[PDB]
Amino acid sequence: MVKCDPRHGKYMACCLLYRGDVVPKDVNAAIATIKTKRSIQFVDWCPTGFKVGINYQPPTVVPGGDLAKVQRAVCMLSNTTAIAEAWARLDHKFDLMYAKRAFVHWYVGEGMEEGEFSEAREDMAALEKDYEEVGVDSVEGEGEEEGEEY
Amino acid sequence: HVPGGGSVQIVYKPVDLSKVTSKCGSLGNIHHKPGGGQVEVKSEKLDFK
Repeated sequence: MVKCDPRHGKYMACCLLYRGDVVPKDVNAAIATIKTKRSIQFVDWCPTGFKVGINYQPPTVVPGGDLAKVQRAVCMLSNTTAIAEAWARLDHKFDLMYAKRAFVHWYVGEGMEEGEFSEAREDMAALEKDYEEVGVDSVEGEGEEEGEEY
Repeated sequence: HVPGGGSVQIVYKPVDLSKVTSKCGSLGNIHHKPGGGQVEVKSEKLDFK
């Protein structure tokens, strides 16, 4: 439900909120396949990776509603370097529009200083770099292993 | 008189990521700690003196 492809990043973590008619041993097997299923890759420093909750109650029905009746349901919530695609997109869009200072004056008439906008970009620049710092696998072979790129 | 306007300047400015600085705990390490003591010190050979 956010339109970045999750396969670009690796997962820092997943939470899965399961509902209604759920047997825990079916959650076990599933997450044991997913934790070895090779399309789902996790960061090198979260070998645990997961948080469940199992609720007895399913979702309910709605009059004139848009979603239908299920005996069981799942929300997932997930954090992954994949969302950096958006940081890169503000980094793109600001470097288009603010580079020519278009629409700045409406902000400046309304209690901003151009100095805060400048700061908030630099915090964003630091944040995509903070996102790029965490996703990478751990320092290994440095100084000791033969070269791989030629 | 010479008509056709004087001159007007564009609003355009260069861009940079300011060599920005943050915290990193992971960057402060490259090596793992050595292991604990795997060796017995209590054992005795039971010689009758």
